[PDB]
Amino acid sequence: AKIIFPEDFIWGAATSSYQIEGAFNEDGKGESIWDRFSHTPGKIENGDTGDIACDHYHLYREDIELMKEIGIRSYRFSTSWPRILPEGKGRVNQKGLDFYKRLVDNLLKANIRPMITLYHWDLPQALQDKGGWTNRDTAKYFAEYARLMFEEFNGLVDLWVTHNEPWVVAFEGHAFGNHAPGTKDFKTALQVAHHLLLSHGMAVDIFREEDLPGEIGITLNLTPAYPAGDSEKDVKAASLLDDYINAWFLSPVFKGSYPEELHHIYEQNLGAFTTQPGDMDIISRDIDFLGINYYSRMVVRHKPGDNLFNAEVVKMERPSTEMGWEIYPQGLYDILVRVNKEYTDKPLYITENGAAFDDKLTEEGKIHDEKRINYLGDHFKQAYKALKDGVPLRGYYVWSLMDNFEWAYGYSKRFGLIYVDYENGNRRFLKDSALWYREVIEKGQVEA
Ligand code: NI
Repeated sequence: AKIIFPEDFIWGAATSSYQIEGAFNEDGKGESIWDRFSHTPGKIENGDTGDIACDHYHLYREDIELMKEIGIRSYRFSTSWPRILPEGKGRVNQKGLDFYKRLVDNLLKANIRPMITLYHWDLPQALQDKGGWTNRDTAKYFAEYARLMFEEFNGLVDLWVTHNEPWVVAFEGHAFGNHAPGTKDFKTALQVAHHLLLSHGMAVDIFREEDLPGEIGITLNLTPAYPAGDSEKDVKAASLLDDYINAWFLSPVFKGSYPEELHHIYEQNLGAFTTQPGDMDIISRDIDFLGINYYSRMVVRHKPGDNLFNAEVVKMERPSTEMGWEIYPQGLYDILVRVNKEYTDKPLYITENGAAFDDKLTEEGKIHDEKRINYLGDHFKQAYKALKDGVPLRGYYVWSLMDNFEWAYGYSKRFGLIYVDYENGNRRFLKDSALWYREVIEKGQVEA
């Protein structure tokens, strides 16, 4: 037919260390802020924790086989800093490294390509006991932990991602305080944001220095923003929102500056966050690819306004996912061709896209997840289009490989290609979407 992708397009799926591994205190692993946040009453839906999750730490071999079965060509996973360096610094917990050495090794022997995400949110709680990310030191320790892992997987691991979604880490975790470490101080969020960006660059410096065979990049969450009404008071009010999530990390990375309008209104109202001459040079070291997480677009309407933009986000009623996320596949086209136009020529990876539906497990272990199938197809076709015009899209990682711990929502939301029956064997069922996806990869083509 048509809509056939490059033959060596990297089709993959993604997970995260805290969300799937479990074994939270097992084998010398140290306490993370997510362990903390989790065991704090009132933080997670239904009082869920990552304490066991999918028991991936123990079932990883089964999981590779399940990957093999879906036929994915790359697997994006997160590497737990506290499990490897329990204090964040100092002594290396060997048994924790061995785990990932084992994982990688199965991945390679099954001809699946590892892409490792260095920091997927699970900061060691001992670093949080110094400032956490408001402490410059944390950036320095991140780099060292980054160095450790480069050295270890030198010949083995090919694609590296320093950070997953700095924006949310910063704002969700230190502004609105419904992610670890749970703080609520917009000022400290701005500082955290700056130190994440910093540590990123430091890591990419160490990368080049160590001279590992692969390519390094970073994963930002982009969400295009658009004006509700025709108002000029809306356009201006959406540009803000957009720069507040997107330009605010894109610019420092690719252009070596924060976005001035916002930079200025921040400093106006709150203070200055402490920079340090030559920081913006570290932040914008040359990288080899950008990684993009997309789920939806936002509609912004001017309306004063407890905040200072002074905007609000309009709930639509388009069809939506179980998270309440407006399904709107073309926005993904827009945003891909946009990053390419305004920010970088470097190759692009969709490192996260997917949706949660209200899955029902059939008595014979079947899960006919039609809605998911459609959602994936829709966004899959949009990527094809971006590909069909300028953009150097190299791969697409479906969130997620399996159902897992949806942070504050806990296990109430299932994003998997594989359905996970926690309460039972913690046993795994391939959804229809998984099997449908096996075909998209093999035949090399989706289908409208
Ligand atoms: Ni997620």
